[PDB]
Amino acid sequence: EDPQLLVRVRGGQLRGIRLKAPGGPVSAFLGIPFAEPPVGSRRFMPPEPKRPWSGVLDATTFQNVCYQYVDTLYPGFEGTEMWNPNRELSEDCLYLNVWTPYPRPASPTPVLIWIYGGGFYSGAASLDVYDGRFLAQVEGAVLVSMNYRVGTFGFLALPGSREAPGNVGLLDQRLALQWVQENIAAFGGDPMSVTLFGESAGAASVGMHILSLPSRSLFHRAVLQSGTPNGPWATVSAGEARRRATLLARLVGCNDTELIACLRTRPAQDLVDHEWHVLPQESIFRFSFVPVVDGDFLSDTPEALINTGDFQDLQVLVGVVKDEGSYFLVYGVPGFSKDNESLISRAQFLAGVRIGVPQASDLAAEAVVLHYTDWLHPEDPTHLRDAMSAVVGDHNVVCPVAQLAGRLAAQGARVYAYIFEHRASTLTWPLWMGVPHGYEIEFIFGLPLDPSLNYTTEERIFAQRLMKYWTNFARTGDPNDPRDSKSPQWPPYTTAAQQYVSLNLKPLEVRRGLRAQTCAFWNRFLPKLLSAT
Amino acid sequence: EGREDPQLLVRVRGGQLRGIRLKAPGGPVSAFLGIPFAEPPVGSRRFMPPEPKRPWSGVLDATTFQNVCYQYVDTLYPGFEGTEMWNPNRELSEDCLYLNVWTPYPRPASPTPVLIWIYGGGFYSGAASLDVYDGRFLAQVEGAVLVSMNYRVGTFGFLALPGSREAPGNVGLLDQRLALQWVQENIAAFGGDPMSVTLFGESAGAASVGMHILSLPSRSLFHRAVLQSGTPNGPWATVSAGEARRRATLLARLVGCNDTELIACLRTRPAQDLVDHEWHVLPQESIFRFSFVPVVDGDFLSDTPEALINTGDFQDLQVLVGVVKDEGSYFLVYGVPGFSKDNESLISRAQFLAGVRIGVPQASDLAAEAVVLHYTDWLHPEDPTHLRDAMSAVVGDHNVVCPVAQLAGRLAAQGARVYAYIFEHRASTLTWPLWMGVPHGYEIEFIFGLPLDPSLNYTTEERIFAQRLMKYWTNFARTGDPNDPRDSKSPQWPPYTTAAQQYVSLNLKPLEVRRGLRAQTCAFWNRFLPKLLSA
Ligand SMILES: CCN(CC)CCNS(=O)(=O)c1ccccc1F
Ligand SMILES: CCN(CC)CCNS(=O)(=O)c1ccccc1F
Ligand SMILES: *[C@@H]1O[C@H](CO)[C@@H](O)[C@H](O)[C@H]1NC(C)=O
Ligand SMILES: *[C@@H]1O[C@H](CO)[C@@H](O)[C@H](O)[C@H]1NC(C)=O
Ligand SMILES: *[C@H]1O[C@H](CO)[C@@H](O)[C@H](O)[C@H]1NC(C)=O
Repeated sequence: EDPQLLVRVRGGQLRGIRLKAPGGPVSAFLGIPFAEPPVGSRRFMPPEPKRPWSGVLDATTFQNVCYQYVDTLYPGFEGTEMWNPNRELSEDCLYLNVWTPYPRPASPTPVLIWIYGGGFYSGAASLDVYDGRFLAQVEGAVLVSMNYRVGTFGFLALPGSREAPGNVGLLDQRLALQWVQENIAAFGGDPMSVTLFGESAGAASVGMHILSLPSRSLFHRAVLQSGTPNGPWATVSAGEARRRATLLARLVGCNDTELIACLRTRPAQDLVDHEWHVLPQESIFRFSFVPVVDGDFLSDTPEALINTGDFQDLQVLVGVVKDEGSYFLVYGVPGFSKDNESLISRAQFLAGVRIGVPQASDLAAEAVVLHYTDWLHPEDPTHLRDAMSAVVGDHNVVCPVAQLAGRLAAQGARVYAYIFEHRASTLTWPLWMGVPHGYEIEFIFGLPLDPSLNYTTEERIFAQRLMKYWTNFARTGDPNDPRDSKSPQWPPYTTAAQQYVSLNLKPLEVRRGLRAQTCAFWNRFLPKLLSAT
Repeated sequence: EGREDPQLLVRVRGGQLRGIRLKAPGGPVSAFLGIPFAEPPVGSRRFMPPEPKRPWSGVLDATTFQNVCYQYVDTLYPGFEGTEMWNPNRELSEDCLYLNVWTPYPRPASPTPVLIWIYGGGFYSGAASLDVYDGRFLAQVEGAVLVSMNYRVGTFGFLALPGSREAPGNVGLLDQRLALQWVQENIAAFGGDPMSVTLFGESAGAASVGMHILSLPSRSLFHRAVLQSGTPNGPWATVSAGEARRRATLLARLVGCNDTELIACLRTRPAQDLVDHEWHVLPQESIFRFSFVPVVDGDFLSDTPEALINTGDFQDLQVLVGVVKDEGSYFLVYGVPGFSKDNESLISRAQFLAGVRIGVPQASDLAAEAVVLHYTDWLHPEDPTHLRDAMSAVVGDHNVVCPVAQLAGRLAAQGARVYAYIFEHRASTLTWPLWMGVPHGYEIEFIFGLPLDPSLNYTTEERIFAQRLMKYWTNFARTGDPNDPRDSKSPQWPPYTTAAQQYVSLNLKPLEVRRGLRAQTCAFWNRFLPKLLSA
């Protein structure tokens, strides 16, 4: 019985496992229950604290993945399968994971808490890309990741109802945050230095904890990678949420109480089978069951809340990858595929815009086409292809990120912004997709340090730089290495100067204006245009 | 005659003329100035189509410029060369339908290509007698036969009650046309070739040239065309019949006046009374908008110029079009608060938003917002220097650059041979401040070859530049191609096409080929803006 792997938390004793990282051992405590299993009458319900247990709970292995849709686009293809569930699916899935250095830290150590993405319909803390052993070993970090309910199980809402109030997946996240406050000291973590970080829907989740009062005592700093609470996909109105929930009910043979009672009788896969039939338009980068603006978890729209808050106590690191939109084109836009260069016609570009901007009126669509067309070469297939990616990337990620950065900075927050531009040498997607949504993550987590993965020696060094930025931020609220010069320094993002840095193999380069002209179009003009219809 | 210069005596259809021997720097030229081409459009003839000049007896003296058509005189900067150079330099009169002819001395023995200049001035002003339109240099250096005519402007030339007999509209354009017909009949007497006639004009004159391209009865009267900083399409060059009627009746009201009775009352009014009130009839506070302009009538123009350049077969057409570097700047000091020739005109964001409403008076709030969105530098949204230059760009692109780009692309798509330029040289002699750059109208002195005048103090390099441009223009007039065939050495000027969109830069450096005439920005003005107005 290794006493380094034996921990007492409030619920009882745990036994972890000594894992090997390339440079030494780490302590891993995997599959710790933080909630009562949300099964049976508990489906759609807020999470309840896990009851205490007897003896020593085995925490040597990952627990089940929250029940979710599984991707079938490219079966066997690593580019897609890397995101697919790597453990059995179950509604019994509210478990978290803790990596610490071996042996347990001598002094209280800053905690990083990872919240996975996956469009609020998918994801798991057990994925190889979220492996916290490298950060734990190299940077001495205490890293936590939790599973949270996704899809209908996490976000089906009949706003106002008792039995499906909505946002329970976010409440799963919050309960794990509370668990960290109560228990992390036993692992050598400092509950007074907690940094949330996440990507895509996980970044949006991080943003919603910033905007939700009861979450504010649970962390001190935040990193939002390629995702925001504001924007076109991260939330729905109460009316649209109810609309989608009732439609789904009808589809599966089902007042709120009776409707939800019937839904709870249905096998999990029946719900998943019909998850995608409730979207109002044919679209991409749009998800059926996402957080709802209810007046509860969120007192108002994220756009409203980031515009009025006092965020002076907040430090935030936000950024995007070079090609945010490319991943999504192969999943719905005719003409795109990972198996060719996806050179498209102008008719295909126009068709793609209606799909990429599903809420657009004819005039709004024309405006987007006008902005992104190269009028010198308006029929060039290479430009039209890359512009289609830009439309989806800017609309859904880059410009909402720029807006969040600008808004938070204006309201007194300390903001650092980045663009991640390095394409992994081991990338399995074709060249035209560039640096796609999600492909900075393997570097932040230090996967190039894994000798079995065949990253270049430059990529190993690049990864260590990023781990240092991230952990320095967690420690200080400042990614800058507090012992360096001639670097150059990573300056805070401001509304005026709008400074951000490029993250690639080259040293930091300071740039100004995050797609400033283009994002002014998306953030300022487009809503006017939709309002006028 | 008998004791006079026998080389200055010429007969035309109306009778005998006596011209004058002028000195140009390289030698003498023949000038026949103030030749009447119409009966004076006075009294009962006011607002009426011109009637051909009835033959006169004896030898008419054609040695001096004639009257300027009655018009508003500019008062913004008294005694300032920058404005006064455009002001009338002869007596203002409704008796103003006269034309001028410059030829080599002695007159060419073989038929010589003819250039016909049509002045601009927003259809409310201008004269063929201005020093910047002096035809002696083109005549002497290039051997050109150059003709320029006065045409009625303002109410006198363009007040219209569409459908009426007594004020049918577009009579200023009919004046121009009558002059073209005069050239067809008489220019051979001067050594000119009526089978090789090239029209050129700037601003409203360029728009006029475009009207003649689009009007059927003008089409046998010329063979090639040059449009400098002006087009028949666009927001200022024409008004609808309903708006022309609206403006005419309002003007009538303002001077104390059934169309026949209204026009009859208008004819009793002193010329100056019409001028004193002509600027009170614009529907909005604006710049680059003129009260009395050509009207879309179904007659002179069978449809809007926009429709006409979209459906025509223009295979027979060779056309040279272009713009200057800073089309918008001149207009800012005349209507937008914060702008002046006497300071650097750095403006606030509030002054920029207000200027946009004035520079785009037809715009709804949403359209104006779109313009502001497009022209703002969102990295420095309140930078006064950028806002000032952006305001200029808004006015220049909207009124000139993008209508020119549209005209070039449309005509080329319909089969025409198009050559396009941007003129980027600022004269060393320019009296306007530096922030205005190369303003509307300031390529003209170079085309006409004024730098060749020793007394004007242009640089040696500017003299050479001027001679280059005169060659481009006369080559085009002669052949429909501005390039010199014997010079395969010097950079070639390629035709503008929709596919490649090639145009050249005109400056002190050799020709440089560029592609896309403000492609993104003009796509906004030409394609999107109209959609936005409709919604
Ligand atoms: C979490 C990183 N992410 C980065 C792409 C991969 C995971 N899938 S997804 O939800 O984003 C998604 C979107 C569209 C189509 C399929 C799909 F899985
Ligand atoms: C014909 C050359 N043009 C080139 C500028 C100078 C003549 N003035 S204008 O009609 O264009 C004009 C416009 C606005 C305000 C005053 C004004 F005279
Ligand atoms: C790429 O692949 C898809 C499906 O495989 C196809 O529809 C598309 O036409 C291809 N692109 C080409 C042929 O340019
Ligand atoms: C320049 O002059 C104009 C006209 O007098 C005035 O409106 C403007 O405020 C002046 N600008 C500056 C910076 O002095
Ligand atoms: C140029 O020559 C001299 C400069 O010394 C001056 O007297 C004359 O007025 C100038 N001419 C013009 C048109 O500026």
